[PDB]
Amino acid sequence: HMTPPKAEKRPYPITTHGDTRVDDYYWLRDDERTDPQVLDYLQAENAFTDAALKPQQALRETLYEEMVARENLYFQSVPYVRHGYRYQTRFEPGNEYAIYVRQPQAESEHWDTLIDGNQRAEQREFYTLGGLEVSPDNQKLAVAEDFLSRRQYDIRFKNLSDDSWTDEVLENTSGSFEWANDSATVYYVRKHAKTLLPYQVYRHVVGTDPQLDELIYEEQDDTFYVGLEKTTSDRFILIHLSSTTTSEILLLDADRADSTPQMFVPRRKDHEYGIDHYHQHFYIRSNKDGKNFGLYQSEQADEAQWQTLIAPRIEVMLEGFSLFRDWLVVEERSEGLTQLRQIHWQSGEVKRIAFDDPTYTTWLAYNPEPETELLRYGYSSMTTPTTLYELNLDSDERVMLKQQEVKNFTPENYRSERVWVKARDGVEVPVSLVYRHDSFARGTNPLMVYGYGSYGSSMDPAFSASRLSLLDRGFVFVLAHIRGGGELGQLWYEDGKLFKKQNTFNDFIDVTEALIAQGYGDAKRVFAMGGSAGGLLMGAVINQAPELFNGIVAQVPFVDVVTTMLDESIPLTTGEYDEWGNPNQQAYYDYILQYSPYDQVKAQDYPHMLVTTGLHDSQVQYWEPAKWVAKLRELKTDDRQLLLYTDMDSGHGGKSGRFKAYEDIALEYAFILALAE
Repeated sequence: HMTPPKAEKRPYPITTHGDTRVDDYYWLRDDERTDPQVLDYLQAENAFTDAALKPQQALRETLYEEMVARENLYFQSVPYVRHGYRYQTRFEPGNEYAIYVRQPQAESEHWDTLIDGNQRAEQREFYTLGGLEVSPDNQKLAVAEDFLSRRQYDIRFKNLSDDSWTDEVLENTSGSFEWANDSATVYYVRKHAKTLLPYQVYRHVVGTDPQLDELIYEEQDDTFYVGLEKTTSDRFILIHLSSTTTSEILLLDADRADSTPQMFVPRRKDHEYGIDHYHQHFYIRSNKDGKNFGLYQSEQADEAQWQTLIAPRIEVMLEGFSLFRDWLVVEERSEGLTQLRQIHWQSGEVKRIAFDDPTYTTWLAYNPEPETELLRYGYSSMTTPTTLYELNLDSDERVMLKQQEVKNFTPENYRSERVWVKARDGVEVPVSLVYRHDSFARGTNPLMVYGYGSYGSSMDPAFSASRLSLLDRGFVFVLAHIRGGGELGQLWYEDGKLFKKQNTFNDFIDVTEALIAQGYGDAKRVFAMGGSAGGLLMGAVINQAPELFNGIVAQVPFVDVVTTMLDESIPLTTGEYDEWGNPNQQAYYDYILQYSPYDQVKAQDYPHMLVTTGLHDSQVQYWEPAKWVAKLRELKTDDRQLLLYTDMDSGHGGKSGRFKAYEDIALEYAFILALAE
């Protein structure tokens, strides 16, 4: 029926290494975001989307309502104890925002309000709590708040004696801060006034003019993120400097006046390390001897003094650790599963935490106090809603503390599987899938295949309540654990980035083909979704294997890869040379251009596609998807649905859009369900 919007073509040549690319829609980029012809194209496309999806209104309402109906309005967090006070977070169905309360540990009856987000947000357009921490002496509250939706956090201080606030604000912070042990001095991270990258550490006396704050450290290399931590011992505040590949940690004495940063181990390309301090020792997770990391103990900084506790293993990725009185607990990945292991400091006794599920995730949860035998850890699976457990490390007694509540849900209605796919290069790729038992008939069910596959981020198999809206309508939901993710450790990441990035896209295709070949789904009703770097995945896969998929959702997709990575004026570019490569080098230019989805759009049939972006935010810049849709409309040879939905919001005023996240999920799901009908 309806004529889609047609963006004006303004041929813009980009020549690199003697290769001229002509970009007809380069002009859709306006960094000021005011060019009225740019806004007219984005608005036209939104009106086209509104018009094309108008018949799906009833279905979007049905989906929205059943998704909100699964959720308990009245959420209370699991209380935790820190420095002799018990803390709970509370949500009331009335309230937009959480209320944070606390009470002395020996108290039951009365709870004091620490901060009520609804009250802080009064007469403001926007509110995000970026951080909250009481001082060691329990007398002052430090908070990092964004009232402007720019992820620039203001830090403010509350006297808990009388609920009065101090007069100063620390502005343009990352929201990362630590208390010195005097409960009077705080260290915080200031963002660059132009790039907004975190780059300076300041020392502030609470109550005083921030003009008086002392510059403690400035990072010269803006590929290095600057964060603050505090050791389990409380002895040190850590300046944690890291790029994608390289770390460096400086120590601030948390007990003494006028501390200056003490070098731990000077940065060395491809050495990633993180430390803690406890029982008068440093504990270091380091890749110095192996890509899968080891754990070391040291009395001093000197790398040559680091004693091996856990050697790097090819079959086991070491992800993180927690320190307790009698036990070390580590988080590891092996054979495509997450695992926890405990090791006794004195006996050397090793225990593994046991599960019985093919598709689950387990992780160390929040354990703020080390003088305990009680470990808190999380568990989730594709069939079991997210659970917090408390384990006695000595007795092995496992107690549930909290379950995610899911209304209108019977877990035995669903089944999950782990599937391994031999990829085209013979590498085994794990898959996690879930579906409703009573509607499953081999070869007949629609498939929804989800992937990400960048930065060594893992799409670990866990529970989703919103996913039940697909499962209860006959979908088989698939997580494809493709290379570039981290499910099989650092080498799984490195075999899906830089000059191996094409493995990500190949794995996604190989998994999809295998699941159809094996009878998990209907060959004619295969859907996929991915966002941001997962949208790069969607964009490459539909250029390379357009016939495989019925329909696609590509959220905020990274698709203009070569042009973006040639331009340091775009946020992210200077930090992503170690992900995609630097196309100022001919070798990277050719390797990236081969998959860059915007460049590889051809005159061929594409699947149905919904593409989303946002004007006023960031991440992937709005122009990449808008150029991609314009180019697809110009070249594609099919008559299928192609829609661009641009979020125009001033921001997302509701934490980050609570209602709105469910509205977006309803619109995407209705789009896909309408295609499967």
